[PDB]
Amino acid sequence: SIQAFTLEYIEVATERYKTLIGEGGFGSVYRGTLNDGQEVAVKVRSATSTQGTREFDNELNLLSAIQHENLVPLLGYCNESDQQILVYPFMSNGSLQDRLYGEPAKRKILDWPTRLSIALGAARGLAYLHTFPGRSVIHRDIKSSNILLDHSMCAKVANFGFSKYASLEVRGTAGYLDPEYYKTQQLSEKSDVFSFGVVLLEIVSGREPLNIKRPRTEWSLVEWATPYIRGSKVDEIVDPGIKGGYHAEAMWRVVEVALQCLEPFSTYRPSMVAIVRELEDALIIENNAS
Repeated sequence: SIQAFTLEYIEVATERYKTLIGEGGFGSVYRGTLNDGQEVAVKVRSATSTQGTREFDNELNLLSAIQHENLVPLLGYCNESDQQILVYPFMSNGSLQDRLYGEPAKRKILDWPTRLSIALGAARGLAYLHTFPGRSVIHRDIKSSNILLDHSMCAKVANFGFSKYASLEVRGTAGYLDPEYYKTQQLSEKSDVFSFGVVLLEIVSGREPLNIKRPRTEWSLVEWATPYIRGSKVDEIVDPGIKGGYHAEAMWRVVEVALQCLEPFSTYRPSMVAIVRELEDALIIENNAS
């Protein structure tokens, strides 16, 4: 069950917050270790994404109830001396972003069967959120750095600081934001589906969504890849490191799904439940490339 921690316990566990992993919605994340030796990621208070005890209480009740094999589980929390802290298990294989085009991608290549299994698991975690009993939970910042990988490379969707049960400002992450958002002023399940479509193109192509260091025609992954997909020239966008390591039909159905996720108008995008079923069939096909 979820554990309450004192601010002192978190101080020892993080060793004076020495080891910083990054910054998120809820705040900065530090690496820690519990008394039982469990490695944890410790997310501490950010001023802009915090209010008080009452607001943190509903967020805490939500995160505790969200349980699924493809979501990072909440292990514990600290609310003491005005510090709001969330404690998650440490995912030792990092993010999908790191494995595609970060530092680990320099040393080793994520093969296509592992990539397809990661897409399916991430889609299953997102579908669980969209069908959460009582009230659908929108992630609202889906992206490849928010898909973490455990020791067996199973995907776990992370980082629900922006999540909420289903004002105009900057939202999402550059490259992933629903193209209708400034016309609707709302993020919905179908906004999450658009962002997941970008993730699928990252998985297929090995490329980040935006890169001004590429030639101008290649600056944007979505805009670059869409004409090849529609022109039955999918091999032109596939990551060179996995060329020849994929079953043709498995790859075609994955990019077909990505293309529907990327539809500019929300009602044409599939549900996450429909995306799971397509990726499941694609994974079967790939496994039968004997």
